[PDB]
Amino acid sequence: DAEFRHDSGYEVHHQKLVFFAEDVGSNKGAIIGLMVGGVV
Ligand SMILES: OC[C@H]1O[C@@H](Oc2cc(/C=C/c3ccc(O)cc3)c3c(c2)O[C@H](c2ccc(O)cc2)[C@H]3c2cc(O)cc(O)c2)[C@H](O)[C@@H](O)[C@@H]1O
Ligand SMILES: OC[C@H]1O[C@@H](Oc2cc(/C=C/c3ccc(O)cc3)c3c(c2)O[C@H](c2ccc(O)cc2)[C@H]3c2cc(O)cc(O)c2)[C@H](O)[C@@H](O)[C@@H]1O
Repeated sequence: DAEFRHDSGYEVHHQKLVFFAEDVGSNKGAIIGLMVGGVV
């Protein structure tokens, strides 16, 4: 039988940064990049 205890780890109440608890990432799809030299 394992005894679970929490005493020392991470103790930070006010964060000095914009703390967004969400996965930030825009769905773009198509990106610009025209490269046609000799044989493409
Ligand atoms: O030290 C770098 C800057 O730290 C900032 O505080 C910080 C120091 C550290 C953590 C310090 C840590 C230290 C030793 C160690 O063995 C382990 C972790 C972390 C901070 C801020 O926010 C992170 C945070 C807090 C709450 C969450 O729910 C999630 C993340 C935390 C964090 C944790 C982590 O697992 C990995 C990280 O890269 C960051 C200060 O405000 C700045 O002044 C300082 O320049
Ligand atoms: O998939 C990640 C691994 O593969 C490779 O990257 C990649 C980075 C990114 C895209 C990066 C992106 C970045 C910024 C941004 O604003 C927008 C899009 C994407 C990859 C691979 O394949 C996706 C792909 C390619 C052709 C298709 O016909 C369909 C999908 C593409 C993709 C597009 C998308 O609209 C949404 C996605 O989640 C992924 C790299 O080797 C590494 O990043 C990594 O190993």
